[PDB]
Amino acid sequence: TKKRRNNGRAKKGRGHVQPIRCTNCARCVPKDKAIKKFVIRNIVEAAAVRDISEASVFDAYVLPKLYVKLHYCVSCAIHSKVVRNRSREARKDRTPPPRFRP
Amino acid sequence: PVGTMPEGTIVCCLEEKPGDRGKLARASGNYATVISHNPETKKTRVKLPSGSKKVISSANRAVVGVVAGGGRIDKPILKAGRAYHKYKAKRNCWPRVRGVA
Amino acid sequence: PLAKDLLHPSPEEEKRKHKKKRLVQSPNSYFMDVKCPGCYKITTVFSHAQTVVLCVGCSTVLCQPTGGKARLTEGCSFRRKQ
Amino acid sequence: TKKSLESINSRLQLVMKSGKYVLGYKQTLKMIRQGKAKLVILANNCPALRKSEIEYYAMLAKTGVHHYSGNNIELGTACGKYYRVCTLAIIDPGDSDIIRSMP
Amino acid sequence: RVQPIKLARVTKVLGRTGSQGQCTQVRVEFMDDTSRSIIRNVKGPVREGDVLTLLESEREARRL
Amino acid sequence: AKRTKKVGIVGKYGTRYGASLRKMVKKIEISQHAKYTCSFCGKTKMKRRAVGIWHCGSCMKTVAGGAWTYNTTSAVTVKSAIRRLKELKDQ
Amino acid sequence: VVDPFSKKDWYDVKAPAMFNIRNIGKTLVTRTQGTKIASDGLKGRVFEVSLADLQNDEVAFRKFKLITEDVQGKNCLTNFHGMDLTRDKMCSMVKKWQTMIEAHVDVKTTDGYLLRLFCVGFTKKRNNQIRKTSYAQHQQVRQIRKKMMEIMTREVQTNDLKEVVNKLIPDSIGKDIEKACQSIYPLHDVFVRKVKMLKKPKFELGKLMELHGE
Amino acid sequence: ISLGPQVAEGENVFGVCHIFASFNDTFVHVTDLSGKETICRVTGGMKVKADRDESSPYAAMLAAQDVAQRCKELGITALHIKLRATGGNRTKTPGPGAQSALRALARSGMKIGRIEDVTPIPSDSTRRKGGRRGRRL
RNA sequence: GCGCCGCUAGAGGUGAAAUUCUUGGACCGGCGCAAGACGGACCAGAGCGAAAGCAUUUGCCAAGAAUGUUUUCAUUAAUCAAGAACGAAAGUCGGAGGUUCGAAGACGAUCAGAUACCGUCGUAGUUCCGACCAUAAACGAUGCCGACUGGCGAUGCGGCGGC
Ligand SMILES: [Mg+2]
Ligand SMILES: [Zn+2]
Ligand SMILES: [Zn+2]
Repeated sequence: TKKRRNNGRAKKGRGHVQPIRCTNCARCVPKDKAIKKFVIRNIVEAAAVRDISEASVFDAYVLPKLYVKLHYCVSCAIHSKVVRNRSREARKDRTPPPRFRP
Repeated sequence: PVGTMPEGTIVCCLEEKPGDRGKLARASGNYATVISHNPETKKTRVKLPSGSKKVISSANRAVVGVVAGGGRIDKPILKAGRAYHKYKAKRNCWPRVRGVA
Repeated sequence: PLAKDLLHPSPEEEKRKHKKKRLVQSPNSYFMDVKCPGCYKITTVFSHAQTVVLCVGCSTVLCQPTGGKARLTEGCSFRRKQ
Repeated sequence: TKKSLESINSRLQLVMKSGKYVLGYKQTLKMIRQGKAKLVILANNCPALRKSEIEYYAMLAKTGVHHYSGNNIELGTACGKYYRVCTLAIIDPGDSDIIRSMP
Repeated sequence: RVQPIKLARVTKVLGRTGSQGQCTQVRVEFMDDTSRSIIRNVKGPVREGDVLTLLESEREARRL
Repeated sequence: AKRTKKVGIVGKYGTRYGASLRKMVKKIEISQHAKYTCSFCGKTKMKRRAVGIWHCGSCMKTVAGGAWTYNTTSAVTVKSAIRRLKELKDQ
Repeated sequence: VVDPFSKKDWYDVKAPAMFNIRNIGKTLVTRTQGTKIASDGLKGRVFEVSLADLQNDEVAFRKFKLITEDVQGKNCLTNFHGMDLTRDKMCSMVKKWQTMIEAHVDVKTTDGYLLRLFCVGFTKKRNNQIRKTSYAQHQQVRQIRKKMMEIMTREVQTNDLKEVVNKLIPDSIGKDIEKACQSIYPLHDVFVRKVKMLKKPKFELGKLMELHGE
Repeated sequence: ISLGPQVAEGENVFGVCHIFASFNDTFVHVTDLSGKETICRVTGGMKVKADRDESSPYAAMLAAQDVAQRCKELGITALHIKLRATGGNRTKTPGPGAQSALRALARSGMKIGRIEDVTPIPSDSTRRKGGRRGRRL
């Protein structure tokens, strides 16, 4: 049976997209099947914030962030639990999950 | 001189000692690349056409480029008569009997 | 909309369609009169013009051809005719 | 190498269709020593002492020399014909502005 | 190298952990200021608000 | 006419020397026997003299070229990088 | 058995006179034992220093390079080598749904200091803009990029290296290509991304000692 | 008194410290301001005898202890941080011995200046050692 | 990869480890140079192309759709046996090149066994030019041309009108 209307991929008006390679297992995936995740992790590991700002040579130092783009094959996106298997009618929404930062 | 041309240049007919008037990479199609100048204790290294890197003088005089006549070993001799004329002009070595026979 | 009286449309609905696809087809072009500043010569240049039209005596540039409808060069006196 | 070398060889074929000119070495040599040649064009292929004296009479006739970046078989097709021509002189351009270009 | 074996009072207990229900995350405070507070884990039962003594004070928390 | 269908220039060797060896020769052979366009006069008169030696029927100019073709691609790759190293850094 | 840090000594590294703070730091080098003298061992040392510990207020995401070209006893005098941005700034400003344009040009000064200038720029989302993609078109990209490299080809070929590196402590070049391109498409993160060094003019000793004067 | 710089009480000297925190190991190499003269390189794999724990954060913790207890022992007193991942062809996130090597360098008496991630990011080059279906554990 | 410096005994790689690299000083840090590949992030249910496919900047050359058109010719059209053109990757022949990766093969492991997964190395191959082969889950698993038959927001390219 055809499972999904797009074929798991966001290509419509093309014939071919670039292959990129998975981050953890280095598997060859197209650029628009690959599960992207952009990580804006602060480099300081927030438990270790009030141990370096007192050891700083300033009084208010802007701690640099780290900006690493991840992208995954879906055999390693499901195993690492960055995406989850969903029900057959909760599948037709492209909205992302909420943030819940504080 | 090889001490003045920059690195990665393509060189034929270079002296292996200063004054030798050209000994290395003289056959057809051959060339040598310069790499790694050393301005103190003036001596450069080159890359011989056998893949051997060899240190030479800085003042070994040498002609820029590759030797004319390259690709000569891409055509087969293809019959015994054209190997006869090939070595008739060089030496007396061509009909080589196997030592087993 | 089962009962659109599609033989007598409003001219508001007639204006905002294609120049084909109308109940009776008709162009969006017109002819326009242009007074170049400094002569008697009204020119009768076409609206969606394609050539660089020049004036007869005061032979500066009159209009410029562009994408659909011709960019007039000078802010000059102007009226749509017929 | 992409858009606009149709300033040189497309204004040159416009003179070819409209204006008047001579092709060849010794025809331009006649035209440049009696002044009637307005602009001479030399090909990249032309021999170095032939180039050196066509420039030298245009120093004397006070006319322009253009060095067409291209072969003499390339300048012949840029004329629009099946010759090879190193040197030409246009002696009456039609209405284009090869003279009133860059030189 | 040589650390004082530093004691610490606990704020809110962060529930069980340790894959068998054996370890409790506790978030201690270091008895000298309430600004300095690391999250750590003990085994055995806790009673929120008591005092426990770290043999070495700062190693790691539970995160992958 | 289409007097042969595959061998071409190496039909002169006949049934001899192999199938791949004759196919190897007919590339080199149509290249050393060709008339090449002269870069110096424009006339397609570059005929090969001895191996490595290329000469004009008209303007009479002798060029040191390749063994079987006028430009060895190893040699033209050199000339592209020599003039690069000449203008870059200026020795 | 022997300690290699007893045969060494600490010099100190100076900035050119156009910066406010002049004393960069303290490198170290071994002492002379025969061949290895203590003046070729530290020429060509690159000191990657930012503006914020080299000016009184200026930003931290912009660093310079400062090759060593002379030793004057304990002093270790430097000259400009290049600049680039920090990478956290460099990829904070690369966001989706905007066209990034970049240009590069090889311009030498009037002082004989052939440089290669790297500039970026990002198209700007407006203040009432409702549509998501603030993309430029490709011919708008090409005429911005021609406008970017034309302006910096001016203001480096104007005069010597000294006023050129002094031009991009505040980065008035990025302000200049900002104001002169926003009647084509508005741009909002427009920096000279990197300056790379290609030539050195013979090392006149008088020119460097001009740079460590008043 | 051949060891030590010429500093007063209040002034501090800077050197950069490279945290190459990959998997399988971690490097807490510290050097001068030019990066050319090594002051103290010690490695988390040189202070464990386990070979699982070369890339532990506890190895990077006490390697950062030793490199700070030698740095301050010399006379260099404050450090720039130049944290790396493997980068280039491999992964571009740092390993487990990044944050522990940074915090142990701050708890054990050392001052910290400009910090920056300096890992190699390519402009799309150099096909990666996995094959096409990757590695299949 | 190779030079020249700096400091030190490990570095690498794994679920573990080993084969392996290393005080003729490896990895690491710096400055350089060379070479061959490849164009990241921007990069999207965006664009172009007949399909395969196409992403660094400027620049010779030829093409093209859509739109605009009160221009032109006046059925010149549709689909198409035969017969052609192009067609991923792998593959073949020949020459350049050979960084990375890597069939085959060698070894180290793991295993009852491992001719597999995993690791170290590595041939052909992967890159370019020329000549071939003409096949793919060449898939939207939907031939092309034509018309009619709901709604709504958005997008890409033109054109028109307005605070
Ligand atoms: Mg024999
Ligand atoms: Zn994966
Ligand atoms: Zn000739």
